[PDB]
Amino acid sequence: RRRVVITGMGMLSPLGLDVPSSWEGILAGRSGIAPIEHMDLSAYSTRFGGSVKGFNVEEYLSAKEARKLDLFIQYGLAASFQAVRDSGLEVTDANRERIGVSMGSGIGGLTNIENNCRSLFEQGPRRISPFFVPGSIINMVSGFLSIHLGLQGPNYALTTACTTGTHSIGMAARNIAYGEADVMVAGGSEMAACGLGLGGFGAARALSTRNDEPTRASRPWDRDRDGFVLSDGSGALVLEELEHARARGARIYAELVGFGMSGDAFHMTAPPEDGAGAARCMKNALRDAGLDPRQVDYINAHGTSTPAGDIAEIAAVKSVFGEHAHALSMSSTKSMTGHLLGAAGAVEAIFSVLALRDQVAPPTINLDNPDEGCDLDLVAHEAKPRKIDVALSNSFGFGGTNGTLVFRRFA
Amino acid sequence: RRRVVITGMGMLSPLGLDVPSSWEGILAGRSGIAPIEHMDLSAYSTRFGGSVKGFNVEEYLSAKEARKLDLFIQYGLAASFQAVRDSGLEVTDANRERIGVSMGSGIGGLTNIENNCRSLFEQGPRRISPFFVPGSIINMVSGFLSIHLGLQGPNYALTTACTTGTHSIGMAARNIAYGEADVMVAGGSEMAACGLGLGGFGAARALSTRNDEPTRASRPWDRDRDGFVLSDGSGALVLEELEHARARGARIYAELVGFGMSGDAFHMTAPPEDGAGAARCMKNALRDAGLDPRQVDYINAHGTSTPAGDIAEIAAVKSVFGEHAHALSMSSTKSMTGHLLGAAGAVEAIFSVLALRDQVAPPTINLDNPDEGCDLDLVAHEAKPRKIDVALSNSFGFGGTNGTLVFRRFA
Ligand SMILES: O=C(Nc1cccc(C(=O)O)c1O)c1ccccc1
Ligand SMILES: O=C(Nc1cccc(C(=O)O)c1O)c1ccccc1
Ligand SMILES: [K+]
Ligand SMILES: [K+]
Ligand SMILES: [Mg+2]
Ligand SMILES: [Mg+2]
Repeated sequence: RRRVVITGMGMLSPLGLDVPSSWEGILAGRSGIAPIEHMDLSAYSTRFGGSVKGFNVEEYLSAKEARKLDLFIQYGLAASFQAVRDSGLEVTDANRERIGVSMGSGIGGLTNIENNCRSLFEQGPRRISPFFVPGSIINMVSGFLSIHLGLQGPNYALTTACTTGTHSIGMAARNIAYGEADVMVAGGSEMAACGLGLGGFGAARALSTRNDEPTRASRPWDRDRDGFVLSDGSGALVLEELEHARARGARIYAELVGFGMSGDAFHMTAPPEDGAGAARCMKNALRDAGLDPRQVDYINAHGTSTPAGDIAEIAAVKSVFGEHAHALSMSSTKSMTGHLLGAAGAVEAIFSVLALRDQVAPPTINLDNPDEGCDLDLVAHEAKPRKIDVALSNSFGFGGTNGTLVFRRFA
Repeated sequence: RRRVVITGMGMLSPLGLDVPSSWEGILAGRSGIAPIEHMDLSAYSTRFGGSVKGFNVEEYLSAKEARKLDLFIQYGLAASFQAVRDSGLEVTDANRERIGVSMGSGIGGLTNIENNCRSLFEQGPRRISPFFVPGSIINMVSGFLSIHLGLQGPNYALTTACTTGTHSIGMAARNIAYGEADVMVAGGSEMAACGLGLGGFGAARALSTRNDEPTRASRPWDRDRDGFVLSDGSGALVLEELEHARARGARIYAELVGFGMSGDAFHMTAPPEDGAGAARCMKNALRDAGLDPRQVDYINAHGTSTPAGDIAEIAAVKSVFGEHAHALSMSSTKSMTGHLLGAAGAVEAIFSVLALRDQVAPPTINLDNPDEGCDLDLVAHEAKPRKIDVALSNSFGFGGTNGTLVFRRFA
């Protein structure tokens, strides 16, 4: 098993059109949530969310290449191209077989699907776009990235709702550790803010309806939370074998030392109150990393601002970490970004690596009145400079699908 | 790295509602393709496909449980429950943490998506079903299976178009080899025969339009092929660590010895004419298995009945296998079943294991006039009893995403 490091990163989020802009918002405690302007939601129960603002796909692709592609693919490609540029890696005939891709999505091309269904119902099947299928199916992020950059290694795509970006990064790391690849571009992307998306989640009563104050909507572990905030964007990491990164003089942000999974096997959307599945997942990830719970300094929580979800994670952290639960810092950056679904674990793995780089825990904004038992250091309200040698990122997603990543300062 | 064996299998296909019925059709050279009766396609350019005929979800779930679920989830669960029953494994508090799930889908709940879009456009967002999202998103096969059986191990879902079932099985095997699990239920499911699906693929000109003779439509490597046939169904395998299977006295069908991946990085739907990516994938899988190409007896091809696709695989087999390309037998069971997309690699991994069990290569039906260079033993027309110690199953899917599995008689 070879060591795996992070050498490039890329992002579109509700806080910015790249990583440094996003992270500057994060550390300032800025909200990226606002009334949605890209469509008319006056008929809907939730009318706000986390949108990517001012994205120009022409920075990344020709007009010819871009018109075929759903926004979730456009966003995954943007993050991907940023991460490859940031890495400095040169792709050649000598290494292309050894560079793969694993970009995922929770729901994929819902906008294109809705628009092609309109054509179908109103006009007939021959009005469907000839690019509908390739521009909309989930594995075409990985497909198009590999074609655009000539990447010939392992090529696949995860779809695990809120855990997508976490699993994608973890499994890509396993590719590298196993010797299937030397480099992987991994992460996720999502653009589910169409009528079907907001309508669908609203019908399931999953979303906050705090339409009067959108920036106060996402409030993880706060007694007045009322559901998650739907957000859009992408994240991508360049994962690299350690000897390969060193031989080319790559800048190394951090090491990816552990990856853990479990299933709650409990309920379609609420975890058990004791967070038993989440606990097993975190332990699995710590043990994969060869770390004791006392070695953990920062956790970037799943923390979506849901009743059952948020408290289960508090219970799970207490179970795993014992008295040390009170020494570590845990925060939910979803307090500012909302829930990017398939891209959540990607952008949050980035925020974890950057907490390492900058020695600072990002805040949980809006944490005005912590609920019963929510008495840990949840970094309420403002960023906390502190020693961080080891950072976790948790994703405890729809269906009870759990993943945890463990990153460490590189030495 | 621990050894991984196959101890149970399950399926819905166009040939049958379980594995033995399907396989009996396969060995008889029966076509499962017919005009579609479940919806009116008189407005469409392709009006036939491979449908699951006479499925009764009540054999598997209560009416309450089933009404929430898209057919692709119903089908994945059916195959899954069959495979667990076939395995004989008892799930307990002692082993549940060690049993996981990886069921995938290429497109997922397209029928539910279309129906909820109608409600949206005609009536408004509050008419969307409250079960739309959990009953339609791809990871809910794995989610619902884990909740129904209490499976607490690794829980995730692949989405890689035609390669989905292959990757799902391969990666699940890696879980077991790595020690993340002792048992995985793996495979895929698909029900893309709605208006959006047939319309979408027809707009992309991907489908045969041989409406006058549907059973003659799917004709891999035949000079008069004109596109793939869309088919529905599911497959699932119970994968198990070898010591665990032996300790309980499990019946072992075969061993899963290798798994390989690559990306063509060439084109959104056509592979390169020389099948260079497919060759690398097969070599990767053989090398993972510690096998020489001369040890291969049977290949269950990708062979979807497309111009570019089918010939690339012939070129790739010649490249990898040299003169031995003429000694092995290769067939495309899609000649009878059509292309089950995300379920293709699952049902075809099953057919590969059964070729091992029964010492017989299934036929490529309709192979009347083999195209230029298609001069291998493609098992044209009728089944061929022969020695088979090692069987490959290939999936060379949309975006250039390739996967190969290697199974061997167990000793
Ligand atoms: O498209 C970008 N970069 C890019 C695209 C394809 C390949 C590379 C590469 O370095 O190999 C790249 O940097 C890009 C555009 C805007 C901001 C950052 C990266
Ligand atoms: O539902 C089936 N079986 C089933 C469902 C849930 C658990 C088990 C089990 O053995 O643990 C099972 O066999 C079933 C139904 C028809 C045909 C084959 C299996
Ligand atoms: K997280
Ligand atoms: K196959
Ligand atoms: Mg560059
Ligand atoms: Mg049983």
